[PDB]
Amino acid sequence: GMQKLTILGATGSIGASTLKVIEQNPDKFSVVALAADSNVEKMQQLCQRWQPEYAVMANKEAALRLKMALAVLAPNTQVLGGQEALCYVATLEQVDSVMAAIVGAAGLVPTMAAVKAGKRILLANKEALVMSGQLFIDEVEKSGAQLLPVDSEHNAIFQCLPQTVQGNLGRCDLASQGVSHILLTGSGGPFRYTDVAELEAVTPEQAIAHPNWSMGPKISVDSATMMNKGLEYIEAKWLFNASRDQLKVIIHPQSVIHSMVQYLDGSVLAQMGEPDMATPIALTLSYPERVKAGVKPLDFTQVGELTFLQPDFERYPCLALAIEACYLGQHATTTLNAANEVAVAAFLARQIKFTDIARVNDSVLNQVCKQLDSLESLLELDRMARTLADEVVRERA
Amino acid sequence: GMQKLTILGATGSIGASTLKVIEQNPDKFSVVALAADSNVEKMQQLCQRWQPEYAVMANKEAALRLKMALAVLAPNTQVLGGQEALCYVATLEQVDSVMAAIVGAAGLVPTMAAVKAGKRILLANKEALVMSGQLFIDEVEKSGAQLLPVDSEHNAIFQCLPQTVQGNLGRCDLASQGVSHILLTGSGGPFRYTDVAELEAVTPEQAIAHGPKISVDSATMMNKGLEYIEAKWLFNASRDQLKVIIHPQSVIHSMVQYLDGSVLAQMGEPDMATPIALTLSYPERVKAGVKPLDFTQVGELTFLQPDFERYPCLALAIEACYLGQHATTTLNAANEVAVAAFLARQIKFTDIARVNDSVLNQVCKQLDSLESLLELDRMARTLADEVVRER
Ligand SMILES: [Mn+2]
Ligand SMILES: [Mn+2]
Repeated sequence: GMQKLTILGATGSIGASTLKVIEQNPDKFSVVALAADSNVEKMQQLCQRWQPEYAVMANKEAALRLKMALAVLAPNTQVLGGQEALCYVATLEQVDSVMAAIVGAAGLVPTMAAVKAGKRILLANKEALVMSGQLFIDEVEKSGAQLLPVDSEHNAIFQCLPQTVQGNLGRCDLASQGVSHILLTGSGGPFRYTDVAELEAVTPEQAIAHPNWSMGPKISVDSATMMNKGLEYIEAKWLFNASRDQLKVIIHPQSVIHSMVQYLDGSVLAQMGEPDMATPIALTLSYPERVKAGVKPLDFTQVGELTFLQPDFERYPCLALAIEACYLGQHATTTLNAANEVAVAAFLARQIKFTDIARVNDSVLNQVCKQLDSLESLLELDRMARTLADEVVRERA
Repeated sequence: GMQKLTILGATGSIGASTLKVIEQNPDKFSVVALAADSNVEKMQQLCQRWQPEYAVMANKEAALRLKMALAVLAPNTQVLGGQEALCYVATLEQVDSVMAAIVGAAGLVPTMAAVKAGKRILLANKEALVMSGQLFIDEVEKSGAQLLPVDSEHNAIFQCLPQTVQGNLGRCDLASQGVSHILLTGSGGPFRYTDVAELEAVTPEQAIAHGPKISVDSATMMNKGLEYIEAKWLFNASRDQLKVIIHPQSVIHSMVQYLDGSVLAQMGEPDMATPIALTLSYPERVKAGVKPLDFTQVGELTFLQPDFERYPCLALAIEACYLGQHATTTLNAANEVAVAAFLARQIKFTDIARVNDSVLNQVCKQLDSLESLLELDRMARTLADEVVRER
């Protein structure tokens, strides 16, 4: 029957992709609420097109402007403001699924609320599992909330897993279902074939070069150091309940293959596709069925060659940090992520060298570790971590 | 749940890959019977190692020899002979699954026998579906026999498909489960990069490497065509739902394209124990004595759209596939003769497809049984014989 959605983070690209899939399947999906930050012009335009029952701006001043705009453009849309209103729409009774696409720490409480309300969670916020995986998984289990991952790699893994696993994320017994290991793939970044010696000198211009499809600058830098892959690793561990034996990382420079799973009998399954987030989003909407997504089928005439490389730690120390942190737990993953935000900004600011990103991470990470859990405890931790990082940036400058 | 097996075709490489999986899982599988043609030496060695309750040779003389041998090497084993004995072991009450790996037309009746008995069928005989797909699928439905495909490409496709489809082979509604395309892959054979003009001059020597007849079918991609035909029956696929991609490295074994843009592909080390293992273990998984895939060694993976001027046999097969059983039966019959002919040096490499095409045409210009279809096979071979001496 008809599926009711709330979309947290409707004015970004994840939101646009989600709405594209919805547009392609009018009978199947129905938008009950849309939520965003402070982009009123974009929101009003989306509310005119979609006429949702609710629209929310996190920013209360922005909510007032939208409210006035919509009084005629969308007279049946109730407009609300602030963090509490985000939780409100994420927990409505009639809502079946929630696209959790508000990014950063801002996204935690609203995402958690949907979780506690036992909703399907189309998880597109990194922080929930990077900062607070244990907490999220525990809550999911209490409420019966389904978790459907939107990140391209996690979604691909999910599709390469058998069904019994797919339905027991967070708690899955991989070995008992024949899964030897999960192979998390990534491109290796712009320095994938660059001599390690040369990394000291790298400019943000150089680190930023990417596929025609863009990324934000921070993310582009995390892709250069493979910190991005490390963060995906941490999330993967929680989504798929992966021991130190069960999760690996392979470099695949073309990114046609989006990740893979190695089974006990030697069989490997891999997911591939055109680089459009509507594919993975579509499955998070449709699971266990499939729907049109407005993505073209992959053309093997035009794919080019697919290859694989072995990462090494001299080239990608961040990845080692992340993996190490991953098995130390929430305090370490929280700490690493906080520190890395600062070091990347620092590098972009031309204050530090490219290779200084990992040093900062490492130092901060060490100190905190030498010394129950909540979203707030973790946010505080995040602040401490950022301060330590600031200090350290002063030194390496 | 100890699983009891009968292996039809135990002395070839499918038999050896099956037995390697069984060796790895002594707690779960059990060999009740082994059957083969006329390779006594290899049989007696396998019955010494496995001490099966029964052993069968299709050839009755071969059976007598084995019976003398096993009086010393497997005194407990009961040795039987002939086509009826093959059906007998394929239908035993205690047997859960039958590896159907006797090749050629010889394999039809015993494979059919297991089907009528409602057994799990680990299908490794091409002829059942190439010659008489509809019949098989119909019989499978009546008895509740499970069909599990062994061929590397079919097994990969199976893995790529969703579970509800997996459990409804022969009669699956692909489009209603989100499947747009099944992508049947193959290496393209030794002449994938060879200029078409040069095919006229090709020597059997050049058409051989790594089975002589089969090696030649790989060269012309008639082997792929036959796989295509089987794929159509296994997965209930229209021509549009079923496409062929050339993948020279054969790391990917075949793929499935979904509605939302997603593709699933199965890859692995080249060992038949992986697919066989799944046919044994489905829906669970077991060790197969195959290592995990080494991405250090895979090299580059690439892909090509096949050219039908390079591979006219493939077009014939594809055409033949949609025409029906009479056409598939005809084509396969003709191709045996043409290949033999080519090996004999009587015809050129490119003549293989001409023969096929002629025979096909004459028969086509014109209820079904295994026998009707075998007779057809005979007619087709004679027609093919005429067509040869004339070149
Ligand atoms: Mn990614
Ligand atoms: Mn093949």
